Amino acid sequence: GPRRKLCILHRNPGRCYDKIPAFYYNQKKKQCERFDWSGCGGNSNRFKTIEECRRTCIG
Amino acid sequence: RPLPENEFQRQVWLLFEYPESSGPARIIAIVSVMVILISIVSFCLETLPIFRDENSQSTIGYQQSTSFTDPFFIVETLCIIWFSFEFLVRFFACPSKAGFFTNIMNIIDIVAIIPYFITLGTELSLAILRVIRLVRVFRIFKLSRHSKGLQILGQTLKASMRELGLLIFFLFIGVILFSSAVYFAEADERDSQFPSIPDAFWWAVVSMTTVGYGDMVPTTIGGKIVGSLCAIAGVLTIALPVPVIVSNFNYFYHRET
Amino acid sequence: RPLPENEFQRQVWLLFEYPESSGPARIIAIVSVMVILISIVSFCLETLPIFRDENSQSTIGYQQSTSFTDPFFIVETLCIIWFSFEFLVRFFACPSKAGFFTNIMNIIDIVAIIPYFITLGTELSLAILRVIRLVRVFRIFKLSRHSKGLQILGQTLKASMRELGLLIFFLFIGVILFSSAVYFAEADERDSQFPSIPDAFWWAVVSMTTVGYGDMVPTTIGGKIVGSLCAIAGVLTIALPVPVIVSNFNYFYHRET
Amino acid sequence: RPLPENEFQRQVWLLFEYPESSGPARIIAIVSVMVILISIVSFCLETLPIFRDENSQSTIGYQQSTSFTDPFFIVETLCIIWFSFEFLVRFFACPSKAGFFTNIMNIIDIVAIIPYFITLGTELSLAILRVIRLVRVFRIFKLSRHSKGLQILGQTLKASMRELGLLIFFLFIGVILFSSAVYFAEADERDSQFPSIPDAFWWAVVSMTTVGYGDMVPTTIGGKIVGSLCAIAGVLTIALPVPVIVSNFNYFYHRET
Amino acid sequence: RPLPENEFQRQVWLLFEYPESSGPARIIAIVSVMVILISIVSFCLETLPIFRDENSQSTIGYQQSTSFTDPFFIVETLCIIWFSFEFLVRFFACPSKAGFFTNIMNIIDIVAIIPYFITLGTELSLAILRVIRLVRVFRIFKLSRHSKGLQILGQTLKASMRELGLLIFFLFIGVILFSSAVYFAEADERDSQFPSIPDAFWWAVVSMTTVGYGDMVPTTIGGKIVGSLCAIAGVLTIALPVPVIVSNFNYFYHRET
Ligand SMILES: [K+]
Ligand SMILES: [K+]
Repeated sequence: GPRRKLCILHRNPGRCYDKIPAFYYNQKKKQCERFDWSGCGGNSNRFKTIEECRRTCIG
Repeated sequence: RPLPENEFQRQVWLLFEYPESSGPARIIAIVSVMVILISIVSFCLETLPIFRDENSQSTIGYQQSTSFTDPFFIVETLCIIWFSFEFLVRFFACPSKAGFFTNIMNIIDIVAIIPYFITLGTELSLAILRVIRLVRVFRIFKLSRHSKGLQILGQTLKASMRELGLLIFFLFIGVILFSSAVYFAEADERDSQFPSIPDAFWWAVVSMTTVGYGDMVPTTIGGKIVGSLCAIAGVLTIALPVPVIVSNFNYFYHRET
Repeated sequence: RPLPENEFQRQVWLLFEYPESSGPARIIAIVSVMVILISIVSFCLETLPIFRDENSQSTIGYQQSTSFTDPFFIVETLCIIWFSFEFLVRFFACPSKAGFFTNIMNIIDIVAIIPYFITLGTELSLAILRVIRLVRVFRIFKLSRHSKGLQILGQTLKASMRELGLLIFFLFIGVILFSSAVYFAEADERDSQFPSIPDAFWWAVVSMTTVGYGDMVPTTIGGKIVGSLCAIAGVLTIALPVPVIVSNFNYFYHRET
Repeated sequence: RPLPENEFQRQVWLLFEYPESSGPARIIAIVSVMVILISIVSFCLETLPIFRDENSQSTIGYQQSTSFTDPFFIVETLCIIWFSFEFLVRFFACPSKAGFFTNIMNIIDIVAIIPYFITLGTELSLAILRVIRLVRVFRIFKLSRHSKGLQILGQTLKASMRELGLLIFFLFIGVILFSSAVYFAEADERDSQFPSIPDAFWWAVVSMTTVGYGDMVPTTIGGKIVGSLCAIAGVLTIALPVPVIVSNFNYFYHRET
Repeated sequence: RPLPENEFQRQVWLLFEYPESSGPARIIAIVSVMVILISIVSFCLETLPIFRDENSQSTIGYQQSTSFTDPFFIVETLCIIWFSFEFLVRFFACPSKAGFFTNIMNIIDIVAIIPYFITLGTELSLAILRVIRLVRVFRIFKLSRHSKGLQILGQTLKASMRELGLLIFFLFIGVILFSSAVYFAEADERDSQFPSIPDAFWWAVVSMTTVGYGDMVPTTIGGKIVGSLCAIAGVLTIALPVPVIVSNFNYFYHRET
């Protein structure tokens, strides 16, 4: 599926040391997956709640 | 460049036509430049959600009322009344009124003046209003009067019409070629990002120009080869007319000095 | 080239060869341009899901039937009939039929004509059909007869074959080098987007051309360094032969005037 | 540029101004270069999370105290002490102290020296400290003294001020035009990527420069047409004055030899 | 270059040095070109997951054993045998043995030949093995013996060393400047994609080169302004030394004829 580049992106935990429970859309799995965000850096393929990730990566 | 010869029309034309002639002419030119800049800033800020949601105010951006409570409407009215005053002065002080409407620098003024009065008249179809609000941005071209670089660019565009047409034609041919190639090379895929050739037109135009938004990307090996060829051919195609256009611009630029 | 001298073949050749010779010749030229444009538009619109889903009609883009209810097949039949009539007239009025097939402008017509008749004969393997429908787009090259810019571009490509080959060779060398570098620099990673060097070929061609889709992006520090070097080397290797190709194009472009 | 003639100021001026004069002058030049790059590396590394989290140290990047436990503070204070020593030597050995503060190469030294002492006086408003720590990066321009190509680049920028301003003006006009077009073409969409024209400025600036970040991308057909037009107009506008600036740079580059 | 004069060393040297001299020399050149291409294809295909997973086999890409069951090892052994035979014959037939190891082509041959023998000796630290595998891609530079365009590019790179260094220096300065600017402009956000200046180096190199991957994008308004400045300044910085390098390439390119 060709959504925003926000969706065609790989998970980037960041450069800090934390385990923030974020949700990112994996295109390889064609679905949203939970991951640990370090709290800094990362990319636009990061969401707080799975509802918004499913909203603006699937429709 | 003859004067009006009315002994008062000539003075007004000198004041409103040659900024370097006198101090008041320079003041008028600076005031006009600031008015155009203020109009552009107001037009850009009209779309901000802060004012758009917390407001009629969405169809045209401002509310036309006798009270005139909206600051954006007040600013637009002031800019439009200044534009109309300047245009009327130029039309009433132009030595050749018959040839006044031939200069594109005056057609710019008419185009920048009309939409406000069109909305005012219709206040006392929805896409038409959006088109009017879109053409309301053409007052940014009113800076060509006070900018020599903009006039040089306009002359370059007028002189390089054939090269621009050739660039458009070449880009269209390449876009058709590579859109067809990428649609047919990535057609037998459920996850293919190219629903059709007209949809692949977007990918072609962004790949030939090296913009590459990444929204549409080939997936199969044939699609990857087609995309690489598209990028290379787009670089070449854009690089072909650009030196001619640049030579035209350079000739028109160093001519003034 | 001389007229056929048959007193009837010469008239048809002048009618179908020199648009500026007479008014009917200009009419025929405009008709041919419009027919080519209509064919391109129909070919591009045959792929829209509005018609493709509401349908044979997907593998070939049209349904061959005596009733001919499908508008796309009707348009394609009319375009192919016009192309065949024009080709037959030009081949029967060509003074030198021996040298008729050497010209690339007639090879273009033959290539644009064949796919329709090949599918018609097949009606009376699936990748073959896809390849045929892909080469069906070459009727856009039929505009080269009515446009001088496309002829200039063709002559430029013919003259700049060595520079084009040099550009392709340099691109291939850089692609191999940077694909190997980015694969080995980002190999010990679970989330690596470069499973192999042939997979990194796409990243290399995208980076060197500076399209930058972002689908494959380096993550390790060595990967970032390799990517920056790849961008720089791709810019340089594109900019090396493009000025020569541009000079060839400009020489062929100003030669007409 | 004559010697000071004081019989002692001349020796110091020659030592600290002309590296080729003697071996000690060359070693002083190398020491200054190494100190400048050491300061650059320390400034860049102070921002890494490894040292930032395991640390005030976040607002300024160092801890000012008599103990001087922080290695980054030690490196920064050594670099600043070397910069101050060099600046004091150059100011006390300059034959024309009145004209000393006119050269840009000394303004650069003063700018690279001030922020450390400003912070020291403050520790002896939060955004002010952040902007001061930002302008702390201007010691990268101290390499212009030891680098000829940087001086040629500076002279080129000084000579091409009008062309740079013209490029900025043209980019601004195109950005406003295409931001307005892309906002109004894609405004009636429930989930639109352009909240307003000022936000569409980002898409315009990344499309004209052909960077194409992909965060903002048009969706509707009108938006895609506007995007292609924006790409073409941006590449043309960028290519307009780049050859002039390049000619200026080449003239200044071949002027030395 | 003088002939060997031994009446048998001269014949072998002519056979293995000048392809146009005789038919056997031409077929030897063709065989060498095909062997180099086969070696490159095998090196690239060794990394495919189909063979890598279904198999030393991943550290080096081939299994070194007496049986030699792995096809990749067989192909690599044959290519290395041909390279060794060619190099040994050239070294034994070179008229000037003292000056033989000064030509860049023989150094390229030795670099392309070492890693296989190093791995064979080791079979008789893991990053060392990865570096040895990575430097096995330098046999793509063995094509410079049979390609004149590659030799022209090499001479251009040798002649344009100062311009390449100036481009690298300017890019580094701009990268440091814009990385600091975008880190400090986009620091007071949790959604900030720039954790530090060394990480912002990636964004700077991507934006200055007009690649625009989109993995790192500014969010704050100051970040957007810094990104605009980064794009424009990167375009200018790349465009400054490129015309000089292109002029050098054209001079070395048309010097052949
Ligand atoms: K992109
Ligand atoms: K790009």
